[PDB]
Parts: sequence; structure tokens; C-alpha cells
Amino acid sequence: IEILSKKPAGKVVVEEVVNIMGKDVIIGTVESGMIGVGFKVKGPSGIGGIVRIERNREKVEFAIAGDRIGISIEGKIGKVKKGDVLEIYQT
Repeated sequence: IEILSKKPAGKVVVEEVVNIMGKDVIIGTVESGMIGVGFKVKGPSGIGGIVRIERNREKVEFAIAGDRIGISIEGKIGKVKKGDVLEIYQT
């Protein structure tokens, strides 16, 4: 619903975005910092929640810089494109 932190916990460069059964699945690489399940994604139009992270086809609770991951987001965040860098917030 809203972002409470001043600075991002991490950033993700989007490699591919797919919508499947009404949900955005984002493939990308953590560019800086770290992201975890439950963190907030600042999209162009909305704020989403990280629901799941997979790395090397394995569920993980968090990922750090250099990790290439898939992410499921909760909430409509607007149009995300390959090449966008999404800011991710602890709260």
C-alpha cells in the first residue's frame, strides 16, 4: 500500500517480465543491496509486495547483489519493461 523507508534496500534490473494468471513474474538480477520476501516494490504506477523469490530454480527467502532471480509480485505496480531498474524497500 505505501513505502515507509527513505532509501531502497536493494535494486533489481529487469531482464524479462511475464504476466501469468493475473500475476507479474519478473526475471532480473539484483543490482545492489538485497531483497527479501515481503519487501516492497516501487513500480511506475503502484507498490507491490514480493511474495516469492526463486534462484537457480529454488525457493529462497532473500537474494543479494549479483543474484539472478525470478520474483512474484503482489499488487498491480504498472507497466514494467525489460531494462527497468526496480527499487525495493525493506518497509
